Amino acid sequence: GKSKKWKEILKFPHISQCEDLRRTIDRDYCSLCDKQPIGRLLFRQFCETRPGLECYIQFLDSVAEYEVTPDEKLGEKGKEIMTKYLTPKSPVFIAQVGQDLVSQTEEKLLQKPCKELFSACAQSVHEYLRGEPFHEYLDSMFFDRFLQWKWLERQPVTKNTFRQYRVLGKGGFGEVCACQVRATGKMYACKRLEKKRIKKRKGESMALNEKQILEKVNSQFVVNLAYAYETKDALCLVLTIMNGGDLKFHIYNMGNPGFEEERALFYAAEILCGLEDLHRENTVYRNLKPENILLDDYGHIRISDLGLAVKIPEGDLIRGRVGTVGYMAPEVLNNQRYGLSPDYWGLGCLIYEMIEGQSPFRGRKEKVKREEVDRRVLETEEVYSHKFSEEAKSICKMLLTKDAKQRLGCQEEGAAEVKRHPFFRNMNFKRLEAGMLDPPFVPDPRAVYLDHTDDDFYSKFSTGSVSIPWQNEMIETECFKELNVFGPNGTLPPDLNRNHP
Ligand SMILES: Nc1ncnc2c1ncn2[C@@H]1O[C@H](COP(=O)(O)OP(=O)(O)OP(=O)(O)O)[C@@H](O)[C@H]1O
Ligand SMILES: [Mn+2]
Repeated sequence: GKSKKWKEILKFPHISQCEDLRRTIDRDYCSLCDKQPIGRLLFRQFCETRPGLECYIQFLDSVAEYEVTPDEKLGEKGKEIMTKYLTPKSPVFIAQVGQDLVSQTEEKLLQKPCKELFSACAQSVHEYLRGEPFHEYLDSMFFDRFLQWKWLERQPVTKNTFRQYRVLGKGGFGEVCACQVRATGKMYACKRLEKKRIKKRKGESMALNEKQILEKVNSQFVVNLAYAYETKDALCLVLTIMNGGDLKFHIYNMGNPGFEEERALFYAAEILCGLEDLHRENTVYRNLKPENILLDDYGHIRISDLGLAVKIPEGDLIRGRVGTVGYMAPEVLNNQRYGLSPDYWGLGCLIYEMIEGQSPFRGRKEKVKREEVDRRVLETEEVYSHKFSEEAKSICKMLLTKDAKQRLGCQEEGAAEVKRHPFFRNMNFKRLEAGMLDPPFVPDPRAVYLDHTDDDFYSKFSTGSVSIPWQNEMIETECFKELNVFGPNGTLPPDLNRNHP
C-alpha cells in the first residue's frame, strides 16, 4: 500500500549529510546493535561479511531458540548446539567463550536441561563483540548506512506523512482515526487531541504526561507510540492499531457470560507482562478495566488508555483518588500514598471477571449505588464459584488483598512473584513473550467488533517519530529490505561513497 514514489520519500541521503549525526550519537553497543532494530540488523549484516564473526551470530540465534524451546525438547536442543558451536573441530566454533566455560556447559547439560543453559556463554559472546568487532562496525560502511537510516527517522512528521481513514473512537479530548503511513503503508491508530479543549481544561500536563509515558514504554502488550505531531487543528498520537475489539465485549457479548479458566489465563498472562514492562519504567497504570484491554488482529492483547497513568519516582509514593468505580483499590479509594500496588488489585479484578463473568463486588444483575461498591471493596470479602480452580482462587484473593502491603506482586520482587504463582504453573512466559503461544480467540479479519502562549508545550509534544517503532515499521513493511541495498560484491553504493555526490 506504499505510494508510487515511496522509494523517493525514503531515499537515503548522501553520507555527507549525516556528519552531524555521527558526532552526536552515542556509541553504545546495546543501543546500536540490539535495542534499535535497524541498528541490530546492520551489525549482524556486518558480522556476516567477516567470516570470523559469522559463527557468533549463528550461535546467539540458536541460543534464542533454546530459551523458548519446549520444556521436553530442551535436552535435545542442548546437544545440537554443543556438537556445532561448542566443539573445537566443528566449522563454526565460537572461540572467545573459553575452554573452561565450555566444560562447564557440559556439566549443566548432564544435570537436567535448564532454559538458562547457554545464558553464561551468550554473555561471553556479547562481551567480545562489545570490543573490537563493534569498533570495526562503527567504521564500516554498515554504520554509515545506519546513519542514513537515522537521518530518515528524525525527519519532520506532519499531516502529509499519513493517510487518515475512518474508524471508531471518541475520547475525552477528541476522536480516533485509522491513519496509514503513506511511504510505508503501515496501519496505525491516530488519537486526535483537539487544541481548544485542552487549554480551557488545563489538560496540557495530562496530555504531555500521557505522550511521554506512551513513548517511554515499548512492550508487546501495551499500545506503543510511533509518531507524535501537530496539525492546524489538533495534536495527534499515532498508536498501535487494535481491530479485534476490547476485552469487555468478549467477556459479555462474545463467548459465554465469561471465559474459560485456561482462556482467561492466557489474557491474564499477557496483561501481567504488560504491567511488568510498565513497572520497569516505575510507571503505574491505575486504569485496569476490561474495556481497556484491546485485542489485535491475531488474538493477543495490549493495555490501552494510559492517560490515567503516572510515572512514580523510584523510592517514592504518590496520592490520588482516580479510576473507575469498582476497579479502584482500597488504598486509592481511601486516598493514600500508594505505589504500583493498585495495578495488581486491578489484575485480580480482571482475572475474577473473566472467569466468573461479573465484577467481584458488583454483580451483573445488581443495580447498586456507587457507595455500596466502595463499601464491598473495603469491607466485603469476594466469593468464588466452581469456575475457579484451586489455583485460580488463590491468585485472585492474593491479588485482591485489602492490605496493599501483603498483596501479591506488591513486594520487593515485583511481577516475578506473580508469574511463579501456581495459577501460571503451565504458562511458559519465556514462550509467551516471544509470541510462540497461540491466542485462544482469533478475531476474524472482516469482523468489525488561540494565543501566542502554549506554543512552548506544543513543541515539547510534537517530538516527531519514535525511534524503535519507526525502525520496526520500516522492517515489517519491507522498506528496509528493498532500500537497504549496497553495491555489488561488497562495494560502496553511490550514497555511501564520498568521492562523488
Ligand atoms: N488501538 C486502537 N485502534 C482502533 N481504535 C481504538 C484503538 N484504541 C482505542 N480505540 C477507540 O478509540 C476510542 C478513544 O477513546 P479513549 O480511549 O481516548 O477514551 P475513553 O475510551 O472514552 O476512556 P478514558 O476517558 O479512560 O480515556 C476508544 O474509546 C476506542 O473505542
Ligand atoms: Mn480512553
